[PDB]
Amino acid sequence: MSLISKEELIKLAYSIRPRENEYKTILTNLDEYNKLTTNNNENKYLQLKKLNESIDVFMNKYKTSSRNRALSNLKKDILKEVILIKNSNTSPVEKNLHFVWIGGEVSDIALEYIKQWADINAEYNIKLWYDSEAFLVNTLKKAIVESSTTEALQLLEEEIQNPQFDNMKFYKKRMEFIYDRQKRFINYYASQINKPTVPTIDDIIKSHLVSEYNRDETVLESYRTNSLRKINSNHGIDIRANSLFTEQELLNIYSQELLNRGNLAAASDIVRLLALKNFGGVYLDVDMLPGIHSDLFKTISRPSSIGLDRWEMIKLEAIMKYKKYINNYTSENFDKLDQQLKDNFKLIIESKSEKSEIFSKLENLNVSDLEIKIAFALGSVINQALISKQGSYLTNLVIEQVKNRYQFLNQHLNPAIESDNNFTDTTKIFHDSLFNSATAENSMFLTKIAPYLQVGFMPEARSTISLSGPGAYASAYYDFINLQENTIEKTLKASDLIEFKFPENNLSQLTEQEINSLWSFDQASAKYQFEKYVRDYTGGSL
Amino acid sequence: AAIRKKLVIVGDGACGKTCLLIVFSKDQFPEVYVPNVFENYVADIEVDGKQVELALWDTAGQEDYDRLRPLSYPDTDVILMCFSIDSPDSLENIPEKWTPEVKHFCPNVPIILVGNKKDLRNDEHTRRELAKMKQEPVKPEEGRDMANRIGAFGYMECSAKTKDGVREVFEMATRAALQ
Ligand SMILES: O=c1ccn([C@@H]2O[C@H](COP(=O)(O)OP(=O)(O)O[C@H]3O[C@H](CO)[C@@H](O)[C@H](O)[C@H]3O)[C@@H](O)[C@H]2O)c(=O)[nH]1
Ligand SMILES: Nc1nc2c(ncn2[C@@H]2O[C@H](COP(=O)(O)OP(=O)(O)O)[C@@H](O)[C@H]2O)c(=O)[nH]1
Ligand SMILES: [Mg+2]
Ligand SMILES: [Mn+2]
Repeated sequence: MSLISKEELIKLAYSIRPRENEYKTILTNLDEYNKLTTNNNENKYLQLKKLNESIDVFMNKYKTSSRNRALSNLKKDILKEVILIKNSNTSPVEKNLHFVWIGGEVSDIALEYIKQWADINAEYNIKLWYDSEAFLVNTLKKAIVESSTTEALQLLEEEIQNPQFDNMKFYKKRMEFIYDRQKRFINYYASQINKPTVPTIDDIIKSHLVSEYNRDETVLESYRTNSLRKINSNHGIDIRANSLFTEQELLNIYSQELLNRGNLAAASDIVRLLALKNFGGVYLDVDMLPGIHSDLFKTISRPSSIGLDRWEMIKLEAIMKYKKYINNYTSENFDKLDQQLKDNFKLIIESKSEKSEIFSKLENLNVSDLEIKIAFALGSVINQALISKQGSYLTNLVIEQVKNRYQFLNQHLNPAIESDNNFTDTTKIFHDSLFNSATAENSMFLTKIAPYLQVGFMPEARSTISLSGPGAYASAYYDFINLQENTIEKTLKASDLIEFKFPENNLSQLTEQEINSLWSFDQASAKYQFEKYVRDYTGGSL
Repeated sequence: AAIRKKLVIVGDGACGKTCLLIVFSKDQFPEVYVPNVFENYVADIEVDGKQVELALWDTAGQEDYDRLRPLSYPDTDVILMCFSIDSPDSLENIPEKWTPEVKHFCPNVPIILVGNKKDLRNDEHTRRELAKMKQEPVKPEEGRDMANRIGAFGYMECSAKTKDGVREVFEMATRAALQ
């Protein structure tokens, strides 16, 4: 079905005044929508958006118009019409499972997590996306952070021994070296990248590590070829050979995260979007596990002691302890419970003969060609699991949110970076730029992106969320619901958001690997890490 | 409909602002970890016959964000000034850092003094490791006295883990915003 007819709106919006040109446009757009016989949902949505924009133009020019009454009601209709198109006709997603591991050799833990998915869903293609030119990025990051750690320890030699030493002073001091070294690498890269014998990222990294960090070339090449071999044997697919990057702007974003910042999670954020766009299907983080059978442990009642989150962890720990589907999976929390429950579990688990009787199959995940589903945690969105049809409008919206936020970040950050000051002074200039550009529309965003340079190297630096992560997804959701673009801080109500939830029964998020982020850490981990640094620095090594 | 009101939470780092916001907004306390989700806190509440939508703004209490905190302050309707019961140092900073900053940036905005982590006042480990630094947990009279000294609208204790007093905290903040 469609909206109200052209003549119906004329009727409903009758005035003494003659028809203003904006109103003629409104009627034309509404008609064109009604007369539209296109089975393409994107075309329908775009026509609706055009209509909505025309209405807005009218209601903003003639704010006192008597037509505003009806033009407001039609707007309420248009929203209802959006959902109507989304919910009406769904098909299953392309049966692709997308994973990303970039920057080095994929570990066996990740492979085992992927193995679970692939075993349960033998009909789905597994795509482990990697960058064939960037196997040494993690090595370079490791080298930079270790050099910086030693430099900061030696600097505060006289102080780190004091038990009342603030660890933040260590991390702040180290950041200065980290930034210096990042600049040095980037300047070298920028000089090397334009040689006639067009060098790869790995070539430049190798050269830089050999020159500046006393690394062995042969060892580095060995590691690189090993990484390539290992990933190619486990569903590996190269982003550089499948043309995921058509826009230079997206490649620039990806590269700035992969090279300038050494944030592999941010690079992953870009790649997953491009993959879901070009191919479609399901994206999963390497710390995500398939959903547990919906009522496999309903015979076992949760004790009053343990909360829900931990309860679920124990479930996983139990499964891994009696099935050994994944090597070296923890049992810490599972060990801390009485044999009454412990034994009970074992019976239920070992009773089942097939893996399918423990974990859930994805089978057909029915979605609309407009939408993208996202995982939920703490009643908010998180892009660790995604479902999207190829060329979905919403995915393109998210990609647009990312480009937009990177445009604003780079515009405000580039002058400071280029000033070639130390970390503090560059931060000062960047913050000044942010401060100067502050409005009541974007202030919360500026607060979030403020420690962008510190992400990965200092605790509580989680800017990635507001650039390439969940923040962009939430804004794109709001963008879509209200037929908008480039929304910054507007958010939806829960009822409107649950519409895009990743089915709970098809995902296990409380895995051992998830609780330890690979791109950020908190202050407690920073404290523990600093104490370990001091212990190992003072004790010596053999 | 509903009345829109802005709440901003301030206080020392680690005193439990984030967990409190999450507990109130989503009725969930993170027992294990805090996932890297999109941070947005909005809550509907009915107080004194009215229905109010509270926009909860979190802040970083650390000095690193001293110069950025003020971007969150404009158009604030109510401030939750927080301290942790298990951190006397946290309470001592209320009038050293937070009161002048809140006065300078949010003139005439009511302040609710919130003493967080109520469940640690009687905790054994807490008392033990506080005795080493020759300290003891904060008494309610200590907090009440501080509310009167700073001219706060009210004082309330809560425990985000047990959800004890959380509703009362936000209800009191709402009453302060409506006044
Ligand atoms: O060296 C690395 C490190 C990370 N990754 C990728 O980035 C992921 C991030 O996973 P994780 O370390 O668990 O990040 P989270 O802490 O779980 O953060 C969540 O919120 C962030 C907001 O951007 C996202 O980027 C994450 O995808 C999202 O799951 C991994 O799955 C990989 O895909 C790599 O490819 N190479
Ligand atoms: N015992 C107890 N611990 C808490 C409570 N609220 C928070 N915590 C812990 O204190 C830490 C700091 O909490 P957070 O909300 O991040 O404080 P913030 O630094 O002000 O954002 C968290 O890791 C919590 O586990 C509480 O009510 N009781
Ligand atoms: Mg916090
Ligand atoms: Mn994760």
